[PDB]
Amino acid sequence: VNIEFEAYSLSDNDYDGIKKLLQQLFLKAPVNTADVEVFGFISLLNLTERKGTQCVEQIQELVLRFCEKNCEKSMVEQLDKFLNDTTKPVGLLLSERFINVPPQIALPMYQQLQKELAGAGKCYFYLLISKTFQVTALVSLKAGLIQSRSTLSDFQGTFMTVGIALS
Amino acid sequence: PNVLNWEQVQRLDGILSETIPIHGRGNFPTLELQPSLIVKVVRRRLAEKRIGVRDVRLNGSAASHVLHQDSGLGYKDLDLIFCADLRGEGEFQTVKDVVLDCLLDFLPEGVNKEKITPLTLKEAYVQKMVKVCNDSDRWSLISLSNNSGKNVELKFVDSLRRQFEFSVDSFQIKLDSLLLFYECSENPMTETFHPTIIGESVYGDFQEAFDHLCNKIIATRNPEEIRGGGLLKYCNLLVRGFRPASDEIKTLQRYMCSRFFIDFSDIGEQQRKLESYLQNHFVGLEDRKYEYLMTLHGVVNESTVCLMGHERRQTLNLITMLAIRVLAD
Repeated sequence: VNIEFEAYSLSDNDYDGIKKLLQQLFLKAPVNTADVEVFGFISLLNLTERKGTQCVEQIQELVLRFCEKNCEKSMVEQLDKFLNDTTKPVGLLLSERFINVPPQIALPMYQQLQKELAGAGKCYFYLLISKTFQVTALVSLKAGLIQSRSTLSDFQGTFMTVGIALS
Repeated sequence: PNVLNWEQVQRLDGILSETIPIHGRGNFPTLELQPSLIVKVVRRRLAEKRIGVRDVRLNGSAASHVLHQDSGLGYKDLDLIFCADLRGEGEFQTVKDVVLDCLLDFLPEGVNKEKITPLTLKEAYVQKMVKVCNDSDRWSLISLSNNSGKNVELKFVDSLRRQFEFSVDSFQIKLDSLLLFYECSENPMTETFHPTIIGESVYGDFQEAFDHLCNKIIATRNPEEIRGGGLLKYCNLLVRGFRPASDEIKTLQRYMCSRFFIDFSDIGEQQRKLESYLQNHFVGLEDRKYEYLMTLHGVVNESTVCLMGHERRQTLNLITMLAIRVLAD
């Protein structure tokens, strides 16, 4: 099972709105303590569980809806439901066991996901906006479902979500 | 039976020989692409990587446009479906690679191709990239961008559950006859010398679907793939002049209402999907914006026989307000 979505056609405020969407998600979870912009999360999932597959049905549906023609300004609103609707699998999975790691933890996780995504078992769910500048040279929204190698360092659990915030 | 006539073929040859501007971000030229060239070079370069391709086809509005100009659905976007059993070996990635190395060759002369990575081509010209390998579905997508609105989508489909919505978007027109014509003859296309091209429909018979597109008839099958947009899609045809055929829209016209309420339970949710739909489909068209909300109004009212008014009354009011706010401006 593989689902991968990339979009390089976001507007500056589409990015800026999603960044606010992700930031409230960071504030709502417990916080742990022990150029380019990147913000998002990497959620580990188990596909033999009802919760694992019930999430995929919503994730797969969101990507299908993102594949529509004039569906660009709706990205900010469709994501508002997606990750904040606790009456739904993905919005509920992000309210439970969401953890905020410092950037020294997040950068290794981002970089391995960037490696695992480039070259053709643990099901990972990621949503990742990114900006490259001052000005804005490119804005990218990547989000997908992949089965790969360990990005977590045994430090993450199943249905545990890890926050990404790189600046 | 399925063979396009000299008019329909002329329409097809025109849109596949158009030169479409494919704009690039930052320090990158604009790409001028002929859809027929994309089909050739992609299929040849794919073949050089021992990746097979069954056929190449045209989809949605452009297909409906070649069969009937007057339908009004319009030729706005070009959608090219490459039907290929991409079974294993990460063939979905080599497809991604081949398309990117075709984008490199289409570049204008005078570019130092050595600094151009595949990734820089991606970030320059690509607008969307989607890959789906879940259950029965195996398919990929590379949406090329154009600043002027046109959208040149390249779809690579092994298997896809639902390939249509209504009868008038179901047509798919094979292109292999047309491409072989250009290689074989130096002579141009005439009313007697034109290729034999076969139209097909992913919903039942081509003759049934063609008569619906010609008489402006809203018909569909397998409504279990309906969505909240299904109701909205239904009205978009109805206001463009399309009409139902009077054959048990009873459960259907309730399902679209039923599925639109479920998908959009909040009053705020409904007002945002409606406001978005109006501007993303009828920009500047405030006469068609009004007439849309009026058709959507009447459909929801007469079709939703649902006894409960929590969804009906509040939904019905959002349509009335927006119809007035559109009118009074």
